[PDB]
Amino acid sequence: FIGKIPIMLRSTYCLLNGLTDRDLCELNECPLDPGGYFIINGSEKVLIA
Amino acid sequence: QANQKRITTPYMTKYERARVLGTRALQIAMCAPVMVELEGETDPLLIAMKELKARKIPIIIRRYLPDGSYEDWGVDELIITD
Amino acid sequence: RDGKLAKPRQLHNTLWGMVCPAETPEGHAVGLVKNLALMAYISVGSQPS
Amino acid sequence: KRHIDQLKEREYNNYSWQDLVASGVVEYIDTLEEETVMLAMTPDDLQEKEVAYCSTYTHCEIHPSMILGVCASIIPFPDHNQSPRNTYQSAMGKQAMGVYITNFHVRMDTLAHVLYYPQKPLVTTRSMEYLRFRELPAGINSIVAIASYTGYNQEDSVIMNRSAVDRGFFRSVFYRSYKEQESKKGFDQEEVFEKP
Amino acid sequence: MNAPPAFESFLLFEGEKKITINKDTKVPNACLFTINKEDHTLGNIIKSQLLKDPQVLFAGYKVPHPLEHKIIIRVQTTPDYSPQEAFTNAITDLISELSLLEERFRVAIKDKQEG
Amino acid sequence: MGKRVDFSARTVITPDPNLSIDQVGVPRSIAANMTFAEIVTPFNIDRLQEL
Amino acid sequence: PYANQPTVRITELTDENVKFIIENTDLAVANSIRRVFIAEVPIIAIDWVQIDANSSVLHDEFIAHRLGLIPLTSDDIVDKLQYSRDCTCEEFCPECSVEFTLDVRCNEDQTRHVTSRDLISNSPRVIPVTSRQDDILIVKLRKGQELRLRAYAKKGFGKEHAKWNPTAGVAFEYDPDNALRHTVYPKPEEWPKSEYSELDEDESQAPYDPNGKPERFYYNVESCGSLRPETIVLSALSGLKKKLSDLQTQLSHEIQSDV
Amino acid sequence: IGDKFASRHGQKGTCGIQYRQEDMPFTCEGITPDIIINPHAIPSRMTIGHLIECLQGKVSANKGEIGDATPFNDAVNVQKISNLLSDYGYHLRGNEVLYNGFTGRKITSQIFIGPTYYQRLKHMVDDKIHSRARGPIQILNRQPMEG
Amino acid sequence: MIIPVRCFTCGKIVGNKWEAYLGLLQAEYTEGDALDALGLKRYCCRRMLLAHVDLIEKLLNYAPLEK
Amino acid sequence: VIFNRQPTLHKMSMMGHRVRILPWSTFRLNLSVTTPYNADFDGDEMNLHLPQSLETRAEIQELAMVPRMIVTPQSNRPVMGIVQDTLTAVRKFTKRDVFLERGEVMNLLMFLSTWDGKVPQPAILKPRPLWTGKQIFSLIIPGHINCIRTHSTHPDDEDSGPYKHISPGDTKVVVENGELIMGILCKKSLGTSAGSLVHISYLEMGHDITRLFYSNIQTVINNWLLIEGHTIGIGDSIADSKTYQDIQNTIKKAKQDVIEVIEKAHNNELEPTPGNTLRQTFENQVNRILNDARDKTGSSAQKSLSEYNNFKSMVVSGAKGSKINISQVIAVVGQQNVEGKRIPFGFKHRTLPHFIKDDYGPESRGFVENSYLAGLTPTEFFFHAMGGREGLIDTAVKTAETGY
Amino acid sequence: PMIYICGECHTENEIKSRDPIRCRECGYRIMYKKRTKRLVVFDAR
RNA sequence: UAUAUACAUAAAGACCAGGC
Ligand SMILES: [Mg+2]
Ligand SMILES: [Zn+2]
Ligand SMILES: [Zn+2]
Repeated sequence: FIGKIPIMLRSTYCLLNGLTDRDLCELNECPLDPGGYFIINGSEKVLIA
Repeated sequence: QANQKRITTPYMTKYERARVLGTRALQIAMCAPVMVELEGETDPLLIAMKELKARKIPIIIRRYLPDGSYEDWGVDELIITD
Repeated sequence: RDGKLAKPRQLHNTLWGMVCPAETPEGHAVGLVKNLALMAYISVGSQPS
Repeated sequence: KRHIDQLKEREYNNYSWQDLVASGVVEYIDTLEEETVMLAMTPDDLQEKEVAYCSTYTHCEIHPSMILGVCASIIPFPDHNQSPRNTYQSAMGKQAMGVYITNFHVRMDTLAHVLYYPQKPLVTTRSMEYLRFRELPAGINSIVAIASYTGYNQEDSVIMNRSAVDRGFFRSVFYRSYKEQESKKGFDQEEVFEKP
Repeated sequence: MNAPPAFESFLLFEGEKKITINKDTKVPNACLFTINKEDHTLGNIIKSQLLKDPQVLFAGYKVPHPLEHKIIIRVQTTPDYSPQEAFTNAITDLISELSLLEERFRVAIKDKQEG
Repeated sequence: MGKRVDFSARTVITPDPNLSIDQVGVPRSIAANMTFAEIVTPFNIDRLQEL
Repeated sequence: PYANQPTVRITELTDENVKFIIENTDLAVANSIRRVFIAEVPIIAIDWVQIDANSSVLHDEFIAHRLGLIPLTSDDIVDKLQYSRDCTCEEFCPECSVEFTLDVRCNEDQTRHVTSRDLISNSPRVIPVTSRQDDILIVKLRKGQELRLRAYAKKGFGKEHAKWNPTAGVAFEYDPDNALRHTVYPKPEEWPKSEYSELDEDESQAPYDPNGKPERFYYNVESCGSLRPETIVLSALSGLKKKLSDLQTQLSHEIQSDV
Repeated sequence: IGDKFASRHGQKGTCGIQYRQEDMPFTCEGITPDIIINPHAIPSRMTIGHLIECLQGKVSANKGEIGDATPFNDAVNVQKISNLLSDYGYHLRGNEVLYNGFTGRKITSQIFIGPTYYQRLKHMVDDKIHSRARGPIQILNRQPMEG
Repeated sequence: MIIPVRCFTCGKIVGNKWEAYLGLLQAEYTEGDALDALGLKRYCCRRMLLAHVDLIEKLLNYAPLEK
Repeated sequence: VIFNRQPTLHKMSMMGHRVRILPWSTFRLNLSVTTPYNADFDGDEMNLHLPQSLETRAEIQELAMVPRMIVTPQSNRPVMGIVQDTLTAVRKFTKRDVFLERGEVMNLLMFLSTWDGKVPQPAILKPRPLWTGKQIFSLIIPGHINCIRTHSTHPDDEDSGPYKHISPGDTKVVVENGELIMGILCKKSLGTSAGSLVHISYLEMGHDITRLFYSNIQTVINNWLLIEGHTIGIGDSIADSKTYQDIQNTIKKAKQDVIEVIEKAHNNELEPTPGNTLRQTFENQVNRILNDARDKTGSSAQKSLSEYNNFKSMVVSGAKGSKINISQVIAVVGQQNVEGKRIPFGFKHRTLPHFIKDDYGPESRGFVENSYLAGLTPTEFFFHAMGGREGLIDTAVKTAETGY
Repeated sequence: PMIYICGECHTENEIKSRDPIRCRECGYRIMYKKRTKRLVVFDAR
């Protein structure tokens, strides 16, 4: 085990990938939420191209 | 300098009339005798402005010429612009 | 952001369709920050094997 | 036409964009390959105009209004405005109070504005459907006179109706969030939450 | 945080007189009325009733500022007719108009229902 | 050469045409903080003992 | 030098609506009437709200907002109630206010709509208006959510807060075909004609009338459902004449005091 | 009256004042503008799509359809809009006859009214207001604090 | 969030016409015919029901703090 | 108080004021005062510095008061003048047409603070008494102040021939003995310029009598404008169906004269102007044609505007807008420039993927032949965006140089 | 002493100062503060 | 009965975003 990599939300490796609308609500996520950002120390970070 | 040969404008520059009505109103605002009859005036700036038009203000202005000398003009001798 | 050179800021004909002409910040950042057009898709890359 | 009939029914056909790209109908073209291409704005330019500008058009664009970003796609009639005025709206479209995310009751964020009564516009770009701006609209329609009335609206100011503002018009909520963290720092030094 | 109370428009607190009458030194027989906590509803009725009075040379109102609620009504009448008399006859003439209108509106209602 | 100062206030501006040229609207909460030291005399001591 | 004598003709009278036509009046008197139809006609509307338990997705003062705007049946007892400020008693009595109660809990799996029909009043006279046509919707509830609150409704009028306006839009029009030239059309032929126009389709405007002054002031007064539209009007006249009878009083006390 | 509103066309401005529904100029039908903006905003700024939105959206309040603003059509003209607006009984250019709110009298010039889409901005007056008298003081300079 | 009581401009009540307006759309009325059956003549009211966006149905998907 | 707005460019951006305390949250200031501070009301802010002693408070009062600073030492013109609706209303208030009845005079006179108590005798005594705007405005003008300016539309042929002093169009302004005899007021008389009716007041009367001069124009002509009102509407941005044909036949004629100049250069028949590269003489001849196009269609659009047009109302009185904004709304937006040159080639030898290589025609190089009203076509929208970016950039760059 | 609401199973548990935060019958670490008893009184304005 | 509870602390810096 070398380390831990921050995971972009709704990528193929998030827990929210492939979930439907009903399941995203039980997990208290917005279905309209585009995704593509990171959670570092609770803040939501956006890598800028 | 002598009272003769004074070379300066007889008029009161708007800088002198700004510091005369300020310095006079600060005196009036501390128990200072008032030269002019005041009628319904509780405000010092209005009193000091009134003393000026009547030429009652007791101040002499010392004007430094640029070469180091000076002249002493009393506020009556000067001519009020406004 | 400091530089007063206006060549990097100006809108360039090659930005047709891949970058939004109107959307851009103002102040010192004028034209240095650029939004993307709707259809534009950045390419993820591959191997030329 | 047979391609469009299949996309029209796209639901439950398992037939979508990738099956459109795989038929050679659409093509991705980056910039420096746009130097070797002839584009037609619309299929109109392809028909014979009797005076041939170009007979060679090698690609047609899907729609001309997709050249605009996400914040400049909300402007109605953007081609009718002086050009800095679509740039300013791009700056003021990001500052608008509206419902930002639908789960906001769960989220704890410093500085969350929200607005009681959003409304989807009455004059709406046809690409707002793909910005999901009917779901999370930020704004309200309003009846707008353009008149010099009492002089209070001069310069860039606006006069408002106070009977409207009493009914919930542009009446919003401002959430502010605080956090404090108990900790153990010194050997004997502890912090505790307690009523002093 | 500085928003004034809603009731502050029509309510008088301690010490404010409703009406304040001050003579006008520019002109003979000119008077200037000051009405606290009123607006264009009340001021416009009176002005327009004063201009029917042929012994009234001048009448007009203004709201000095919209955020403070008071009316200022100048009236100038002809000699030997007092501007306070002009302003009272105005108010009693509206009351004698509006009492005639409320009675004529009640008759048209009963006529209107089943008739 | 320049420095932060006391007795200053900053807020938005909006038109009031009902004012003169040289007047300005100052809200009551911005006018409640900012104070002006006033020297007591026999003239104003009636007014200031009330303030 | 005296008041003119106006006349009234009621054209349409329904439960939502009154059209009357006032003639032989000033422009300023006819206005100040409709300008009282909004402000100064008193009405009953919720003001003091107390929220015991709110589990709804809508925060407290967002529901306390919607409750205020609900119209209440003011038909009669508005005359009887006293303004809460003039009322002598501590807090609220039966004389200055009405008590409402809403206790609503969603047990079922289905989404429950709390409707104004759930406001329960201590007095039979004043209820929500729809209860006198679907019911106003205060809020929706998922299973497990509970909203219970207590609210005292007061007497007030439309200057205070817009929730005391007895009326929906009050129309006003005079001189429909333009004789007086108070409004000057650049091209007279492009404008539609008023419902009240006396003109044939051929000619655009009436010819200029130099001597005339505005009369025949056409109203349409549409109630919100609190007060039947016939008695929005009777309460405006009786409420303007009471402000003019407050002047003649306090003016007379000053002329007698000053002199 | 300090807060900051802006349309979609780049017209931003504060609130000047708030008149009650009484004091607002009303149409023949009793419609009073929620918001009145100064006409001088338009000529030098040249946002005309602000004038067509008030126009396009007055046909789309009447017809019940949500209008189509998409930038490049040739299927929507100011002239094809106006012909739809003349059918609902309005002047086709959107001008409408108003009565003064205070005095009741008509306003000579015809006024241009329509429904338009405004945004309220993160910038409010309550958060921009500041006043300073003899408060905290910096440690090093013994001068007033920043912010 | 939820349909306003009291249309902003005029002050008529559109609060109670929403659940009656969704019924007419599912009966294949056009928004012009729907809003005329509901009896909304002025375009100040017709823009309340027509431009409304109902988020109270989205917000009821999340589960409350208390069971 | 002393009252500030950053950056302070000249000394009119700090002027002493006189507090009046009003509710809500915002400082409030007269609109004439928005000229010196260069502040429009959209989210602006302004500092307030309350002087703390009678001795420094008597400096502000006799030095920096706004009525003292009316006239600037820089250009020896007034700083503050009538601005926005009032300068549009003055003109509409001052035409010969304006006749105020007895009821509407009583209100206006009520807002004159200097009014001496005497209702002037109507200009038209019978059949019905009617005052004139020039007759009421002559009560505003203080003292006995005297001016001759000329209105903006004043034709040049007028001063020479007959009807010098009758002035058919009422352009020439005369003020004799503090009474406005003839002419329409505008930016050139009430505005800020040397010799304006405002500048003669401060010089001849004084700073005190000219303070009541601004406050009377604004209050009596803002409370008059509630009767006329003002607007901009789509009916005012639109021309005749006959004018739309004259605006096209000039464009087709222009774009046809550019094809001949282009065809002459392909065959080499184009001879270079001395001192000019053949590329420099070609880029000039195409700019000489296209400018005449947009200069002709502009003046063909300004002939079509009716007297009731509101654009013409805001332009003629100089209140806001210029004659070149009317052209672009109604007629043609015209050539779009980048760095003073016609749109360059970003691709290889063509401007956008749609155009053919080596197209110098008017459409390919950025000439926009559509007006904001008819709407810009897709590419004209992009080139119009390229010409506007050059405006945003300059405004961001120049300010930091002009401040250093 | 202090009643908190679990953010997962929504069961009020009574937990007191100087205790780790875990709800019984879940194990979920996020607790909420319930709601105050004292009188709140709003204007319908 | 008298007398008393009087104010200080939240550092600073860095980058980032926006306002005029
Ligand atoms: Mg600004
Ligand atoms: Zn409505
Ligand atoms: Zn648990």
